[PDB]
Amino acid sequence: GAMNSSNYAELFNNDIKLFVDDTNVYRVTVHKTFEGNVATKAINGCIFTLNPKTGHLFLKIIHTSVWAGQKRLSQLAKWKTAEEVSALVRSLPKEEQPKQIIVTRKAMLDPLEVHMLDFPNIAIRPTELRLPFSAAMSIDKLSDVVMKATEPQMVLFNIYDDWLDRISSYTAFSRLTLLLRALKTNEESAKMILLSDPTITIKSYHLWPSFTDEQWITIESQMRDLILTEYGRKYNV
Amino acid sequence: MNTVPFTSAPIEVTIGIDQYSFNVKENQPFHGIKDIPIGHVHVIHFQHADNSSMRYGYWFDCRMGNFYIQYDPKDGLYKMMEERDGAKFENIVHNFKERQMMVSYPKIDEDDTWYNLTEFVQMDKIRKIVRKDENQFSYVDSSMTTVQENELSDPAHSLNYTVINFKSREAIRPGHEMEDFLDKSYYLNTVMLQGIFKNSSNYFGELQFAFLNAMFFGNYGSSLQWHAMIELICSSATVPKHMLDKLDEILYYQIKTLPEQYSDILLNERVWNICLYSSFQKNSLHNTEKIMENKYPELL
Ligand SMILES: Cc1ccc2c(c1)NC(=O)[C@]2(O)C(F)(F)F
Ligand SMILES: Cc1ccc2c(c1)NC(=O)[C@]2(O)C(F)(F)F
Repeated sequence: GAMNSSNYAELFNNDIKLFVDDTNVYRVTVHKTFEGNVATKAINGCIFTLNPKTGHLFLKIIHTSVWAGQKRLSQLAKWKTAEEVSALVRSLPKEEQPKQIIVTRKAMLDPLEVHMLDFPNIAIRPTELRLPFSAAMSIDKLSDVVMKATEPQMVLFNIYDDWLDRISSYTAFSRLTLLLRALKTNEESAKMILLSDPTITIKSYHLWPSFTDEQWITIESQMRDLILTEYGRKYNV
Repeated sequence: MNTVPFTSAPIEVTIGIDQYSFNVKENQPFHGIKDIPIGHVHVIHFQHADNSSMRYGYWFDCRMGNFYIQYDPKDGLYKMMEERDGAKFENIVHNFKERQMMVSYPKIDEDDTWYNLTEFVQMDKIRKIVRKDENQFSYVDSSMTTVQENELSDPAHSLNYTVINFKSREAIRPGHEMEDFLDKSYYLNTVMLQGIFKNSSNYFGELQFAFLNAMFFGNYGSSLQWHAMIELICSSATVPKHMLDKLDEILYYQIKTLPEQYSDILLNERVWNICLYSSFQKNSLHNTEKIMENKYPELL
């Protein structure tokens, strides 16, 4: 059934599983027309498909041409997501295919179930966790490849960089969710924390800076402060 | 006009014949039901006074044979039997009709209710849903499960309704996943009508039979089947116009007949609200929508 705080550590066992987040698939800017009506302009988006145990991220870039001439785009976007996830699964060797796919939004259940009818043994699950994957486009290198794309494209990343050399997947996911929650609550402040010190750089093959163990502790504390703050600045506490 | 005699009535029981019913007391001199209209299927059904658990009954058509009811004290129920010796059976029925020991099928002449609930129901199709080939009549009870419920356990005692499943490979063409799931016309018209049922008459017959088993026996799997067959039509953007008009009549008479006090368990809120107010056919069931709104506005 649904994934929640009670069955947290299942994410880090040895059964292959993927999270799928669709919140950045259909992205628009809203603007006024010369007549003073409102219109939208689509911009490129992405499906965020993540193995939480290994950090492998399958970033399927959704180019705005996929929406041309289509109606009911928010509904289409869920089905397009499920189509692309199903295509990804079929593209993997059998021993790499997931045993479970966890969707971050319940509205993805039926589209994904229908696209995966050929795979009756792959469980499609919702979750009660409020995961911050919508903030993936606040990671500069991910936003850059999405915005530069001129055609549909899949790009593979490891969202944990080399962290698993030193920490567990449980700790790695904890750090990722903390960083993304911070970026979601106050992007400018979070990015300042991450980059303020110019002596700590992002390797060309990495997404995040090359912090030492000690520096990650400071960073993580700064993010936990930011989130508690904004939670005051928001609710006045 | 045909007759279903009773050997005796040794246990107190409520007897139904189609939409009618009456109480028979323990050892009352009751010898059956006369004046049964020829041309329709019928159902004779039973609820014992001591154990309202298990409603049970028999679908039959008097054109197919001479049927009588005999109480079996070993199996503890009223059983339908067939007599192929015609001379012997008529001698008894007459003998009983003379002594006035039978209730008359009490059809009002104005009244087309039973025809309207069984218009497309045929014994031959009933006998394919309820498999017991040695008999010309079909037993159904409250507890019998459907082939689909068994997939999700005795197969001989099952209701073999046509399986409908909206999230199944049969319902969804590869490459039309979104199209086929949001508009079920393919599944209705090609898979089910052209492929399985052959025509809409057979589809409506199974739908009507499922409703009647849900209403008369409280058979839960039959209720599921009835709602699935409604939803499959209402969720299709492309439906023959004659089918929509007939479905409106079918459902109108079903809703009209439903006991007011059973609406809570026999009507699925989600399906009816979806069908009447959201589906492609939301504006195509005028008679059904009007009776539902005036009789069961709570459900909506
Ligand atoms: C699994 C797990 C437990 C506890 C936490 C995380 C992840 N991430 C966090 O920042 C934290 O909230 C905290 F504050 F305790 F560190
Ligand atoms: C009405 C009625 C009652 C009972 C019977 C028939 C018809 N036909 C039968 O063979 C019999 O079972 C029997 F044995 F008693 F004659």
